[PDB]
Amino acid sequence: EERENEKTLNDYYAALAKKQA
Amino acid sequence: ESPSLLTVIIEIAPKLWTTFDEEGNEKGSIIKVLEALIVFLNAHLAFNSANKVAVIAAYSQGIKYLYPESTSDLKIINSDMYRRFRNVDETLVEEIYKLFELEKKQIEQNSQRSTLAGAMSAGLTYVNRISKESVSLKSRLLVLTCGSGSSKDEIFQYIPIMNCIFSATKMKCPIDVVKIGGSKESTFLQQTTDATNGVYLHVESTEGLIQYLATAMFIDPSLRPIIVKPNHGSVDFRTSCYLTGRVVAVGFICSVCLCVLSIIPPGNKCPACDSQFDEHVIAKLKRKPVVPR
Amino acid sequence: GGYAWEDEIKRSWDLVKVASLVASIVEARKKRTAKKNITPYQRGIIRSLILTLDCSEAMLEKDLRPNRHAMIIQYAIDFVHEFFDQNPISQMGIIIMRNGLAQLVSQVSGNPQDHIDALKSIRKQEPKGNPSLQNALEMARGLLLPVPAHCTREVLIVFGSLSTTDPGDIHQTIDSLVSEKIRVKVLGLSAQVAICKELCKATNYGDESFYKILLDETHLKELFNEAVTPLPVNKINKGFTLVKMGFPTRIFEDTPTFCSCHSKLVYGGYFCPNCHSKVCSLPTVCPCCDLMLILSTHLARSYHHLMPLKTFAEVPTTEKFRSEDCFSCQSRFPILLTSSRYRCEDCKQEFCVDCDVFIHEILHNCPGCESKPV
Amino acid sequence: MKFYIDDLPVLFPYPKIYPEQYNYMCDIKKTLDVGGNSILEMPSGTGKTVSLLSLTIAYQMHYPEHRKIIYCSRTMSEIEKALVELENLMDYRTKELGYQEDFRGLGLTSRK
Amino acid sequence: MGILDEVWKHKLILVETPDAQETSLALETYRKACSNGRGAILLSVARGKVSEGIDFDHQYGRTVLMIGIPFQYTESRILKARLEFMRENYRIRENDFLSFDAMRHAAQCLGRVLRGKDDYGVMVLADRRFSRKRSQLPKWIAQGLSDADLNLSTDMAISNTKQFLRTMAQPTDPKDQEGVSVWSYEDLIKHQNSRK
Amino acid sequence: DSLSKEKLLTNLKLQQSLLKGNKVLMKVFQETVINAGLPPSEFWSTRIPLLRAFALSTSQKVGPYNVLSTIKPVNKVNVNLSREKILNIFENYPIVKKAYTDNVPKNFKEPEFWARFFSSKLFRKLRGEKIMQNDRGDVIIDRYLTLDQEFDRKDDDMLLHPVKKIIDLDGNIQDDPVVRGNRPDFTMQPGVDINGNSDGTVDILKGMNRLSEKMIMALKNEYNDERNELKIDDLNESYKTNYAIIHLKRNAHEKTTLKVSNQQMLQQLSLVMDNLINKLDLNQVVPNNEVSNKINKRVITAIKINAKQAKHNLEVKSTLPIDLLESCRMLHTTCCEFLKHFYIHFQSGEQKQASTVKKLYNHLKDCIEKL
Ligand SMILES: [Zn+2]
Ligand SMILES: [Zn+2]
Ligand SMILES: [Zn+2]
Ligand SMILES: [Zn+2]
Ligand SMILES: [Zn+2]
Repeated sequence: EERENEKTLNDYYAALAKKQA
Repeated sequence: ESPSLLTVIIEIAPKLWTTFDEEGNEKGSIIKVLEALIVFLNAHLAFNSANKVAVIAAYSQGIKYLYPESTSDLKIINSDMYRRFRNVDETLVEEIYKLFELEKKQIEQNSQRSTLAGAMSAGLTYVNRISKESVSLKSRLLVLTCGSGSSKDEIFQYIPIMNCIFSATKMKCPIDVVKIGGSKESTFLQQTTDATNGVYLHVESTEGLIQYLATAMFIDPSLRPIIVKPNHGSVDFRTSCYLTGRVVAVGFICSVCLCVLSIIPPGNKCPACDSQFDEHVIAKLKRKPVVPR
Repeated sequence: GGYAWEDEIKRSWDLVKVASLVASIVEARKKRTAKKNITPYQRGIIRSLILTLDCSEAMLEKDLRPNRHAMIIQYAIDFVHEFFDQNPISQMGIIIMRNGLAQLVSQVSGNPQDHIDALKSIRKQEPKGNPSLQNALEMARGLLLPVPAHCTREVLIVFGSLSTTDPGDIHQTIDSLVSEKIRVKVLGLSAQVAICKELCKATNYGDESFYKILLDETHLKELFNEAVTPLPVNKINKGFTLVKMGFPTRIFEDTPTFCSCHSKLVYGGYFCPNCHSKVCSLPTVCPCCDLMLILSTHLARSYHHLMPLKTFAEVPTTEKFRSEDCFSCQSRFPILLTSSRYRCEDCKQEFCVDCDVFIHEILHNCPGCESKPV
Repeated sequence: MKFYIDDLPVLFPYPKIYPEQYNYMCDIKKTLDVGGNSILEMPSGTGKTVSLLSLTIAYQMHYPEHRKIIYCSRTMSEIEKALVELENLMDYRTKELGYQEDFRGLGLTSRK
Repeated sequence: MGILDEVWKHKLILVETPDAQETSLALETYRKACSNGRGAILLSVARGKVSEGIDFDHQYGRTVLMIGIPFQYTESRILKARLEFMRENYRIRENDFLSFDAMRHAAQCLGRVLRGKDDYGVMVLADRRFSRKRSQLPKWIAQGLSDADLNLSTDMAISNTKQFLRTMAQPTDPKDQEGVSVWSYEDLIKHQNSRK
Repeated sequence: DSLSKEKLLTNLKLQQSLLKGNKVLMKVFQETVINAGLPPSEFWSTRIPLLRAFALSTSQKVGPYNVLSTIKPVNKVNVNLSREKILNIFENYPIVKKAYTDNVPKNFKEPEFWARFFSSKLFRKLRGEKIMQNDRGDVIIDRYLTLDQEFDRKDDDMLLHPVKKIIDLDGNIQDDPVVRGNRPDFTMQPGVDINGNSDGTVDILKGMNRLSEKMIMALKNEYNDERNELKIDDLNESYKTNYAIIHLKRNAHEKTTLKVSNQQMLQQLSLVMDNLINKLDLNQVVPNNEVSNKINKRVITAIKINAKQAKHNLEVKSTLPIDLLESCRMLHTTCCEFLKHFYIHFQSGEQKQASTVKKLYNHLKDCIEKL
């Protein structure tokens, strides 16, 4: 489902921001 | 369904045909091809009563229209056959008589290059004339080429043929090639047939040529989509290099003249248009693949 | 102070009351003079055009049947079909101007079908708002940024309004375009626009012939058609180089296989000679090695642009003639005192009026020249 | 260009010339030679200031009298336009003649 | 009445003002709008500061709208006295001078739109009284004024303007003007020889 | 600016923006990065044009235009407003924004402000309407009438600058500072009323003039000449093209992987000459029934091959199940994604990116194991 794919993307992008930061 | 026009581009020349006889054991094989053509044209005329026929002969010193004869007779065919058939065959054979006599007189003349390009271009012009003059006619081209003779240089033949391919494709005029000779494949003529929905055939033996003509090159334009062509070869649509002369799979082409080059030209300059390439940019191509140190 | 009634009656019937072959030729003779000036100008065969179309309130006028928007879009579809036919190895992009904004409707690509679909969809929406050349030019500038230096960056703009509303300074955008070497052609609809003339002039090395205004629907088709041919390059603008591209070999497989470009199952495809990946159609850049793949036919389509056939000059009736029939089609020349023979100086062979148009428009090789042996 | 009148060489600052300018220039020279006043009306679409300066300035530089020139306008803005046209001619004459001849041209306005 | 609202859509509105500096600023803005393709419309007085030397060549001036004959104020003591003086001394009729005074200002504004022979524009005189003033215009303006244009309507004039503007945008044929409107050095020598 | 390769790759917000809506790109990104491990920076290296296209969509704005004039109120009367128009009003007028930010929301709501604003005399003054003392207006908005006057003087100084002497009308009236003549009639002067003060119609003329000046000036934002203007271009030499000509020499080597004498052609030509004149038999063309079978046998051999090829010449129908087919498509797509990036740096020609080639090689090996 798109909603699940969005959440993992948001978590993944949140991890990216956490990782980069 | 509708009348169709058949234009046969027969390439007749003693140099091309004499070599064919010498290599083989058949003497005067041109008669067998000529006899087959007469019946083939009659077969085309028998398909419909409203279809026309045109024959162009590419002799050593130029081209000539065998049929229809210009407004500007010996007995070679029986007079008891169908009137329309004889009206074409008798003129066709008579022009062959005159053409050979003209060629015989200029036998000592130096035939520098073949004239197949002109005949194919001439045939297309005739096809255009009939289509617009009469109004709703289909067209087709048939090339009878004798490739037994060792050609001098075929490179000049490339440009005229490619231009003819586009014109035939635009006018919906499929062109079929029948080749009699040693070489199995012709990289240019075979390419012409595939790019124009034509039929390419190669026969080593002149005898029994009518079976091929009536079974392979007899597909009229009306029923082209519903008949699978009998061609067996495959075409790569590749062109030879300008210096090495070999077929290039991956290479370089000039930005200005579109000349294919397998390798970087000597002197860092184009060999066809005398254009100087940037030293830095050509060095980019020369760089080798990246690998870990 | 008598009115027009008392003066007289119009008497419309009074108005109407109750060499020619030479006239038909001299017009033909004069028209041949215009096309006599042909030289092998250098042309950029590889092109990158960004088609900008105006879709604004001014495009709702009824000047062109049915309206400007429908006809321009209709001609746009025709332009794409003709452009890619004669420029196989080029790429096109489509932009439209709506509500004072530039809308991208087609990315730069070598697939004609994709552009046709976008144009057809645009045919439905009703145009409105104000145009913005600066928004369109800025978007066109960006779209042409990822283009090789050997390609010719061009922008064809179809402008219909007499005024332009822009957020910034248009002159700065014009200067940037000149710096980026982009060339702009404008096809106006109603009248000359001062900014458009400057854009077409300063952007084309001062040439003022790239800003055209139509006079009827027939002329508009001619204007669109003229843009298909490659635009000659300037002498001092040198970008000569070698471009690495390969010639793939067609295959015929028994079972379908995934395509490396669309990730879709397709029966047959062309194998790249550098990475063996298969591509559905040509000419396209290989999706893996970024190597352009083309056939020998595509290159041959542009030879006539580099070696144009020299014009055919009329022959005066004073001199005698060689043959009574056309060399290529043996069409008897009418006697008519004037001559219809057209001769090629290279081979000195008579050609009829019918072939001469056909030889220089459909074909690109003189039938007589090829037959002639050196 | 550099064309000739009956006896006066005049250097036009453009390669081309309108038929009206030549006729206008010819009439002005005749008025100066015969002496008196004249009223010449020329269309606004043809260069008038350049034609006047070209002939008049050539007239003084050639004839021994070396008569000065007085140019009268209706506003200060026209003074600058004439001076810019005046500068155009002298620059062309300097390039064609190979030297800057002794010539002084100034505009006069208020202190403001 | 809301008429200005429609004009604002297509062109910026610049208006002459009594202050000279403000009017100069308006001219700069008016020229800038024309140059950048935004389009501008300038409202000025036929007997004002703009008409006395400011020219609108090429893009700046493409249409001149003369709203009425720029007649002076008839009920003026200064003008009436001058008219009587001219009538008695120079035998100039009062009506003739008034027409001459107004026409010269109208023509003055008309001639500020052409610089070279490649410049074009449309000059419309909007008043019932201009119809009989064709002979009073400058010769080069009267020649271009056709008989059919002596009395037109707003709709008819607009149609001619659209057609005229479209024609002027086409590329001029050089051969039509090689030696009939512009002369080279050789052409001038031909003129001198033929006359002599 | 935010339209170059470097900034676009580093702009996280934009990358998440289009990827949020773009489904097809989302599917590949999730497979090829979340689980495969492809670095995000490399993934968008080949998709730079996609990032630029989305940014340009929201990175452009319409040009300035007169907005209050378009607002037509058209007993009850309704007027339609939109957020885009609301922003335009603030941009074209700072006084309205000044009274909006400091009031909304502190005392009352936004809808009342605009209804309050329109009914006020401030809206009439900005729109160019001649203020009528009879109109009551609004008490709150009228407090800014004096403030708007200060901005007008500030705007005048903002627009005031030296003007070129070519179109300097101030100098024309100052050409002679001692001109003494009859004063112009009242028709050539600003209108006045009985009391003698200005009628006010001059103010609206300046207001519209000021609006045009501000709009043109806003265009020239942060984002010798007279010599050419007075030149007569028509009299100058016509522009001459400087196109380069090219001549193509045609001489290439032949393709690389018994000659008959002159008399032989004459001899053979005579044989056909005699064979043709004496008689011609078309009936001999029929085969002998021994070669026709061979001819037919080989012709069909091509027909069968061609028929098989042509019987299978939107997506073609498949036999695999949907679940397996979808997984296979994803595996093909992710492997292709790695191939492209590998070749970009493998064929880059710069040794600086050697580490990437080794890393990109690892995933390709995993693809073989995964396949
Ligand atoms: Zn080259
Ligand atoms: Zn695909
Ligand atoms: Zn590849
Ligand atoms: Zn012909
Ligand atoms: Zn020729």
